[PDB]
Amino acid sequence: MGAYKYVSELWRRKQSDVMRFVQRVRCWEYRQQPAIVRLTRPTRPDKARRLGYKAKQGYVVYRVRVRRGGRKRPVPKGIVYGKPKHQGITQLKFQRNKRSVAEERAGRKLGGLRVLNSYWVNEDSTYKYFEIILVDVAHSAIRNDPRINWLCKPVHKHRELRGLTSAGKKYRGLRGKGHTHHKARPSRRATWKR
Amino acid sequence: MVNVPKTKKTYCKNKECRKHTLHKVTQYKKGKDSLSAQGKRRYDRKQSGYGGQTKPVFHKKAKTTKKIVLKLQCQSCKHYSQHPIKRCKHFEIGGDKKGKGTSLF
Amino acid sequence: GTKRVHFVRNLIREVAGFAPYEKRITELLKVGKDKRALKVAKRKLGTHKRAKKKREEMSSVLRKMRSAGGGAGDKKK
Amino acid sequence: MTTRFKKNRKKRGHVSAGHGRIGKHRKHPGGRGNAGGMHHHRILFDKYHPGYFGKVGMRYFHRLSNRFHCPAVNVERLWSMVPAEAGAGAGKAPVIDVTQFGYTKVLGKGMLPPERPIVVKAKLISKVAEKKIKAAGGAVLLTA
Amino acid sequence: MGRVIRAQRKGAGSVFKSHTHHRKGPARFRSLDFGERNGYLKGVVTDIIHDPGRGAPLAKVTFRHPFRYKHQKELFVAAEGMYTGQFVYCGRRATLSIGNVLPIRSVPEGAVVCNVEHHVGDRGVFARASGDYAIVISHNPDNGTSRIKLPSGAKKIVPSSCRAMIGQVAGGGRTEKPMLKAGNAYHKYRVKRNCWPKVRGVAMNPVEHPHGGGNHQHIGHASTVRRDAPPGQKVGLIAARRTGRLRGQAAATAA
RNA sequence: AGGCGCCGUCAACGAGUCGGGUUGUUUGGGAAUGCAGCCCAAAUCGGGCGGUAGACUCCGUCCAAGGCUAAAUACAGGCGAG
RNA sequence: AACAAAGCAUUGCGAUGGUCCUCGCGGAUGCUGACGCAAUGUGAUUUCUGCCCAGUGCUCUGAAUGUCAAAGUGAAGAAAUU
RNA sequence: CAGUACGAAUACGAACCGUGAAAGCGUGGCCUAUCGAUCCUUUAGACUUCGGAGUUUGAAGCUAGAGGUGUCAGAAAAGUUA
Repeated sequence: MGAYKYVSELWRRKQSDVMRFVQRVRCWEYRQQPAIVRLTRPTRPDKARRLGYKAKQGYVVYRVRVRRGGRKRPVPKGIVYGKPKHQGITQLKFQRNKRSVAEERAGRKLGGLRVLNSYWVNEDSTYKYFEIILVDVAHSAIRNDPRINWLCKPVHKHRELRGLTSAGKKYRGLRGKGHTHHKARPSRRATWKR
Repeated sequence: MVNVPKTKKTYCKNKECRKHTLHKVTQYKKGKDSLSAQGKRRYDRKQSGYGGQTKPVFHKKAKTTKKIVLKLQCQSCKHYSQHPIKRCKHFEIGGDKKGKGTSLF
Repeated sequence: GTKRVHFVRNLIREVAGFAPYEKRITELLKVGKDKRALKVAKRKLGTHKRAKKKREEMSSVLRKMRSAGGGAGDKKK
Repeated sequence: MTTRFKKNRKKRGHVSAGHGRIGKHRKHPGGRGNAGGMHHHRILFDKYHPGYFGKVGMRYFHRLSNRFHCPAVNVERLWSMVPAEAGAGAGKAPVIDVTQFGYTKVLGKGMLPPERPIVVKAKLISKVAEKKIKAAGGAVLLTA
Repeated sequence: MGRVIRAQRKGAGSVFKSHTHHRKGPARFRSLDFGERNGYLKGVVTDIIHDPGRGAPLAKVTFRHPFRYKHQKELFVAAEGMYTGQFVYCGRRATLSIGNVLPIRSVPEGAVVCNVEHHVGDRGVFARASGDYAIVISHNPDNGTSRIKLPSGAKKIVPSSCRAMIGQVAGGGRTEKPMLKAGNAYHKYRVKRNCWPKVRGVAMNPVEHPHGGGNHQHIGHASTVRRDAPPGQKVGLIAARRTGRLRGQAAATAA
């Protein structure tokens, strides 16, 4: 279909044509703006329009800024204390992805709202940038819309945190189905190790 | 150390002759590589940088003492054999020649 | 006359056709980026070399937005 | 002596293969392979048990040969045939019958001892180079 | 391995710090509005007050000029010869008199200066401590560079826009005379950032230092220790160029 | 509006994704589990999978980078009872 | 008789100091500046402090020759592997 | 080693040669017997095998010999504590 295809086609090509110029220029902004930024426009309406975007009250879009690299593990210079299969500080990298951390940060600050989904809005050389959709549960317009009232249900509070986001399903291995998928579905704690 | 001719006559093991013919002697090493082996189990199993059981490369090691260390390669068929245990060191070869007898000079 | 010799939009179209034919075949030997060097390298190396270097930059792409949108349009009729 | 870890003996079944000795089957590699995937099963029964249960097998029709002497498709006499890839007839101990056995594989000294007038029959899947040429026809049975 | 060697204790902590509250105030050189041939910054020294944070004196200067923002004040670094009732001039057409501050460009070559900037408007870095001074060797009308020799003898290339004060710092010769009470050393330590008294490394038992241990006291290993060495290891003569008394010079130093 | 039959035909099909390397973690998962991190990087009748990698017709299956969704399972038990 | 001490030596440090704490921000350096700060040796005075750079440590210059990783790069080559 | 492995011997047969007149002798050193598993790697020979077909590449493997273990029936490996 429509106009939404072109910007989607652009954003493939982060490095090329108009998109490397315009988004490297918006990083002059992105470095300046905080690790909470609420904005009133999605940067990608295409991938808003395909992760759940309707303009309608209770909807916010927000940019989150997350550091690049792994994780560094306490205590350095009072170090463990244990045998070296378990010594690791920068060597280990989190097995949550940088996208999920952004989901957590966002849902903590906007505590009355619940993360729907999220997307990628670039990286420079130490920050990785995401824009995240959080959707009010508590207001009538979300409730009287049957495309987005499934979020309202009390079971769905703090869903980013319990890994029920799309990002949270993907790092949990739930992308496949079949062969393989056998240690991920229904849960990484699932059999209790019986 | 040893005179061993590089060029000898011997029986074949192999099933295309299964009789006696001329054979060529050579000392052998290569190693592998392209990685499917122990080398892989190590690459993966590093696992905190641990070479671990990739060392039995040491003790500081040393006692010296072998067996014959050969492959004798046919110069008339390409089928050709390695030999069984008895006790050498060290080993000389070159193209032989000879421990020549006899000397007046 | 020159460039190339010769023709113009059909020649852009041959080159534009040769480029997925070069690209799908790199994709069917993985990566992309080293095979895009190898698939080009294991070959004569002139017209393809310049054409490959621009696709490994930045690139085309307003024109790419123009051609893909027409092909998408004309495979959506 | 005891703490059952000084006279006991020892704790876990080791010192047993390495350096003390007896027991398990011990010191392993050795073949390993094929995986859990392209694997078993071929169901196999010797022709003497179909000869047990010829006379009492009165769900299998007798035909050209006398009433004891039955055509019987062995695929529909073998328990756990349906989860097996194929049903094979093995050749041990006599046949004293004038049978006609249908199989998905048969031994060469599996036809030969019941040569005693027989028709030994391949099912279509015995080949197994037979034409599932998109088409139609033959099938494998299904049951618990 | 060991209990932590004192050199990590620098680290952070109330014991390693100076009494920073006690220090008298910031003595930054007033970034001139503009002009300054006499008196859009005119000062009178009214007082000369000791600085505990460096042990040499400041001169209390007022400084009274207007605008809004206007900024004025306060206790500028003393030079030798500054007295109550002397005029201080701070800027580009200040008189070349001891105690006045102006950019190096305005200073005549061969004049001893103190409180010299690294970078323009940082207000003044080099030549600070008691009786020290930089010497401005070269300028020329140097659009590009003013060459100054710091008290160690290193020749530093600085932007001519860097301001300095004419004269050498007050309190010279402080170093000459011996403390001659342990107690004099003690109070002098209390004021500054330092854990004193210091026990020798050799004196301790092994856990406390690389030097420690051994029936008789002695450094078990060679004293001079690695640039590569980590903190805790790096003690003694760190990466020493030479040792023992003979055959060197002062630092020479190229550009 | 929905269904069936006939008629052509087809678009809501989701990009730093698929994919490769560098370094790790984890897994029964082995060249072949799943995930993290740095670098690179497609196509759009085209693509993805089938337990190492590369031609074909295909064969056989399936359309990711989106979502929701009742019931059945658990509860070394707040709360009621045997 | 041990430690400290004042006194005597080497060494690192040109500032966003080197050095200590810290993932980091930052801090401690220092709101100080080589007559200063750290790191160390020895230990009032008085007379003095010889010879050794082979080993070990450390440091210097290396625009040139044997060794010296990865990547990008070249060769065989469908890859990759050498 | 009285039943326990590698080793070693004491003989054969099968294949295959020599010398020798040949009968025979010749299964390493006058005799009394003179050393190394296990993964891996190495090669040898032929053959087996890696999950739609089809085709190259390697892999996996049987059987046998050589590369470390003298802590010699098989650990990857320095001291002090007053």
